[PDB]
Amino acid sequence: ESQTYEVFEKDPIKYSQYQQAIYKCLLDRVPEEEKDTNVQVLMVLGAGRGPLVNASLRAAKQADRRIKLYAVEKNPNAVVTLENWQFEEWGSQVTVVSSDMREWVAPEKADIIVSELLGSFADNELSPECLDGAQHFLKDDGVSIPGEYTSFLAPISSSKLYNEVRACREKDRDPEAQFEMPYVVRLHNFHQLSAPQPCFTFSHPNRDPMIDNNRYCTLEFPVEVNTVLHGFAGYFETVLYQDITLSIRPETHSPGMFSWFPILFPIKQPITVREGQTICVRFWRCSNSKKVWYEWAVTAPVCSAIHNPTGRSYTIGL
Amino acid sequence: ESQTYEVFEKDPIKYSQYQQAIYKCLLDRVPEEEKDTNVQVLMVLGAGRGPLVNASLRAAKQADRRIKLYAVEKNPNAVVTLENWQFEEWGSQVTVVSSDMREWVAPEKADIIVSELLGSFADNELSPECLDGAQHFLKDDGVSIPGEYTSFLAPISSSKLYNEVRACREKDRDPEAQFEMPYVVRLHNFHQLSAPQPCFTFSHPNRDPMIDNNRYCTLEFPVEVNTVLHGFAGYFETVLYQDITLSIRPETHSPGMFSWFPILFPIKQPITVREGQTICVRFWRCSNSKKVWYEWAVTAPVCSAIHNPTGRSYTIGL
Amino acid sequence: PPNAPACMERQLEAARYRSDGALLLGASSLSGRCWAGSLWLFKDPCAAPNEGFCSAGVQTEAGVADLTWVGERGILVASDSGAVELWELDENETLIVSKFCKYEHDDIVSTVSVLSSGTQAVSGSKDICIKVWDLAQQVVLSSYRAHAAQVTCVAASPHKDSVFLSCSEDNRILLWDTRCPKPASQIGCGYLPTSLAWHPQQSEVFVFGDENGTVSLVDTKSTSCVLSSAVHSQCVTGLVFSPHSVPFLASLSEDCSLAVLDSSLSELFRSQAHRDFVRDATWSPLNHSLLTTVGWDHQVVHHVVPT
Amino acid sequence: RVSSGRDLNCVPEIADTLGAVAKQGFDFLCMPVFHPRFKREFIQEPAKNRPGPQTRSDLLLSGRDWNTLIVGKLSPWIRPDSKVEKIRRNSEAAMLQELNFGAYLGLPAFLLPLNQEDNTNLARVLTNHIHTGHHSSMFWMRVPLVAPEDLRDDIIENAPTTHTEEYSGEEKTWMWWHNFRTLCDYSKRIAVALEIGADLPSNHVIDRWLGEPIKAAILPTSIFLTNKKGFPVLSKMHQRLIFRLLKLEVQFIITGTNHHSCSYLQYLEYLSQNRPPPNAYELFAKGYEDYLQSPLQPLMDNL
Ligand SMILES: Cc1ncnc2c1ccn2[C@@H]1C[C@H](Oc2cc(C(F)F)c(F)c3c2CNCC3)[C@@H](O)[C@H]1O
Ligand SMILES: Cc1ncnc2c1ccn2[C@@H]1C[C@H](Oc2cc(C(F)F)c(F)c3c2CNCC3)[C@@H](O)[C@H]1O
Repeated sequence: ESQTYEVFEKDPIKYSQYQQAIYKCLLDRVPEEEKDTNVQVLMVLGAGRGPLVNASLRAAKQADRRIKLYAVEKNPNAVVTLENWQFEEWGSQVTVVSSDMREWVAPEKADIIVSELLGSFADNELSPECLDGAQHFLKDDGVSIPGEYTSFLAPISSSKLYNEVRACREKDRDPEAQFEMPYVVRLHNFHQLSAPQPCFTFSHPNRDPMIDNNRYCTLEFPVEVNTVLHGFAGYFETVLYQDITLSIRPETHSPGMFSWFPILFPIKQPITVREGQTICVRFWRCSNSKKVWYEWAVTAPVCSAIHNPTGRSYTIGL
Repeated sequence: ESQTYEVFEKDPIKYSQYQQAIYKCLLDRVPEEEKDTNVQVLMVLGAGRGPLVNASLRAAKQADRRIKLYAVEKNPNAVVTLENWQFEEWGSQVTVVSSDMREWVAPEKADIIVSELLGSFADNELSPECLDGAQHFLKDDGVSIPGEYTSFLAPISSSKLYNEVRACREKDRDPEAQFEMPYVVRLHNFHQLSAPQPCFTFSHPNRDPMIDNNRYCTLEFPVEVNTVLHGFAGYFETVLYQDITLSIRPETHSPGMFSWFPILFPIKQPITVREGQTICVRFWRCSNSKKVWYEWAVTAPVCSAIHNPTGRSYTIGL
Repeated sequence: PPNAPACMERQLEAARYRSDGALLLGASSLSGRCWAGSLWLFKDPCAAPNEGFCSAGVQTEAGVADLTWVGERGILVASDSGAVELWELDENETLIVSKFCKYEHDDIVSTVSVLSSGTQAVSGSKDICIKVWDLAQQVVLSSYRAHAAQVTCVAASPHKDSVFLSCSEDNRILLWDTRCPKPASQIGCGYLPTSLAWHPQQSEVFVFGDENGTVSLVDTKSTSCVLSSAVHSQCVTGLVFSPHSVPFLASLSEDCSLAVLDSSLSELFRSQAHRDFVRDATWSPLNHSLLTTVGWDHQVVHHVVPT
Repeated sequence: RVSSGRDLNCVPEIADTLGAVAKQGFDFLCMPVFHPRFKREFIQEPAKNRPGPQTRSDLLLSGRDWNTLIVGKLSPWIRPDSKVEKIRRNSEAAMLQELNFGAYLGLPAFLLPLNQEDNTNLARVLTNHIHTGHHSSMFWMRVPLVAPEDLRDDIIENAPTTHTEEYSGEEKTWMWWHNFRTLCDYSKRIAVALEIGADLPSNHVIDRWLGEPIKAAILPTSIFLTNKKGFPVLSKMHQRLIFRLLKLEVQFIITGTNHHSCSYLQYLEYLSQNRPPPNAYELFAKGYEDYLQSPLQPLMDNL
């Protein structure tokens, strides 16, 4: 919606971070002697109402280099805001493309593809798939911003959020489906039982054939206290360009960043954990031609049922 | 399943009909003087355990012409039966392809594409979509068998099948979903209130750009008796080649044919129809990139709700 | 084309050159209606696998999972039926006749190795047991359930008749010696051991290949400082040393390749001629730089190793 | 009188094999649906593109025979829980392939092994196949009373077999099963094929399988003692366990090669014939076993 994009726009830290990632890449790609010989093909993928397009222009001014911007967006309602901006302000500089980044046949290859297709659990908005289908129009030496991203997971206790999920039962569906789907939540009255550990990582471009975005990860979380496990908070980290990064992992949280809140992956039945015990969890990233989903299970101290088997409760559409 | 294919194989009438459709096409494509100069590229699309492949060979012997057979099947369990047959009996003649007919990059174009992708309501197994994606490998003058197919609809009364559908309520879903999905049924204790009328028709090849397989049809059915309408029986007719045809429309039913039984499209609330009244029904064929479905409504003598809006109760997967 | 079969099953399991230069072939049909096996002798190694250009052939009642020469006339076969088989060439070497078919294992006999003397042999099965056989007496001398899973490889000592190496899916590499009351010992040193090769000169050094494509050099003495190389991408199905006084190590794999390595495990040869899994390697007794590999693709590829 | 089945891992000709198995007196055959040794590749070229058929044809038997006499067996090289990523990916594709092939034939049951502590990914792939399509096939977990690692010959010089009682330790195979069904959400389609080894464990270990869905018992030929006349028999301890299983009405499965001059089956029939007669209660309840009924309310309702 228009207001969802307005909310994402009002996050200075994230855009001042994207600005710098483009700035440092512009310097690394075009030397001061080549300042006017080479104009860099910049392609914003999933442009929305164009906050990255503006950041790309702000990065081109401070890096004092020439850029050729393209603003690819599939949401045609957003595309109206872009085309009004292109006419009233941007001009010939920005070529607005109203397409799906995996269907667009581009005129020439890109020097830099810049995208914000990341959710609270990094690859949970299908950024791996989107940029894979866009990878064919990136120069055999082009830069993707972000270059890498990693999802993190930490075991939690909150009898208050476990109840909040129980209350999510709806009619005409599985009476237990509310426990087999992630939720975005600003976790507050809860307890983190072990330090966050990395779960899934994706790097762009992915030059490897049989690339495969499916995953299976086993995590072992040491617990020092006696407790009751109800779920797993998920966070993410991303490498925009070199040292420029964004994070929602609490121990490396980018100060003042608003666009993301933690995810929560609940479990049907709460699990007793004694002091000194290890909580072992298994996560999977699954997919078919049409849908991507997560499946997960606790294997220690005791087993749980496999949650969301075959995306039966929750899938993310392709 | 293996037994589903065994059941479809034990239908002589349908295969003796397909035999003749190939026979008459072989004669029309290769003149007696060209008998050995030209070998015809025959491509079975959706071959199963190969009953059409055998029919194509029987048609080549009686037409006394040369053929180059290909047996395209996506079901790899069926593909095992095909590859065992190819080794033990068919030989070099038949090139078994274990692919989806819309993904297969063919060596050369086909002279004739032969397929059985038809259900009880003709286009309800997605034959339009399948042969559209296969149309690029048909010669700019090739023949598709079947060349055409048409779905038929007739209003019915059966308080016995209306109850049978009511009994189909399942837990964890819409309490009324059983009324928003077709069923294959050998209709018996029922009453046909008006003669079958054509609904949707598809022809192959479809040389027209912006081809569009979506449909919207309005039917007006004259009723001579007082009654209670519960649903709509659906049947089909198909033109294999020229005068060779198959039908499940009761007034033109191909004698002794077993492979198809009528479909039934129910309505939530039964409708009173007085003698002389007209039952008006509206049918739609809908689709997105991933699913195809039907939506439908009665508009006379009284309106019903639109059944299956957005495939919410039943869609057919692409 | 003698009094034997007219077709040889697509899956070529084993290639073994005897002293003169004649080639032994083991084959099984791992698909199709029949799942049986065959034994072939090619006095002309260049004529293989052509069924009409062979010296002798025979039909086994079940697939050939492994084989070894029992001298110059006999052939020892690891069968899927659970049988250990001994087939001996006739007086003219135009027939291959069954001597013994002993059903003593409770699952597929996966590996076979003839002991230094040649009067005894060791079989390793999926039934987890290892058995010591008396080829002449036609019996099992000892039955050993020392493993906790399927036995992948059994390799008799080059020179000691009481010593052999076994490896298994239970992650163990067992050094055996029938002269002890507890005959087996675990070689210390990760990934599951898949192939075993005794060094032909140092009767205390051997190599092992693992399911992760890595090949490793091991000395029984100080079982530390192990030398290893990532030779293959997929599992290592076999390791065979060249007849040279300073041998070359040939390694076959599921990645469909062959590589010939030196004493420091570095790569000197690489062959992608194979389109399916490489199942065996046999260096020519006559031309030591000429090595043969048979695959699952029915190829019998002859390689000239750049020495 | 006993529902018995032959377990094989070698079937060169399916019709000959079945004919001999039935001649022997078995009611069903457990056999591989693909060649146990035919390892397949699903990710890398050129073994990915291996041509020719992948197994024998479904046409080789009537649908009625696939439906009633053949029990499928998962291929022993399929390891969804391997520590090697490529082997898990390849094993996932191969397990779904093998399971979907048995569903295509309408086999009444398919066998899968539980022989390690970690079977997480195997369970996820089974759960996934259960939620895929329309099949209704029974899944049998081949789980041993005693793990192969705890019945091994004490012949490893530097790794000896402990003689100390590990109470919970000796019942490790039950936790392999318990974890697998907790992962698979207690599916009614997942049952136990309990494998009985050479020497029986502690009674407590056997009592862990009480109340569990045992659909079959696997008796290897190697656990049979020889009598004075030379035919196979079982120890009084082993016999006692058979009598428990007969009340549970399990399907007896004979695995392994022959070791005596069928007699293995005939002994079970003899034991089944010698069992005590059913008393008045046992005869009246014959059919009502573990069948949940509503408690009568003769005050509220009229009987
Ligand atoms: C296949 C394909 N082809 C073309 N575009 C595609 C896709 C798939 C998605 N999208 C676009 C991406 C874009 O996502 C955002 C835009 C803004 C900005 F506009 F504010 C954001 F802040 C944030 C996001 C999403 N993560 C949180 C922050 C949204 O507009 C989608 O329509
Ligand atoms: C995109 C794509 N690519 C390749 N093949 C594809 C598809 C989609 C479907 N299919 C095949 C078609 C085939 O359908 C039949 C086969 C036989 C014969 F085998 F008996 C039949 F009698 C009948 C049917 C279906 N209508 C009733 C009669 C089935 O095997 C599917 O897997």
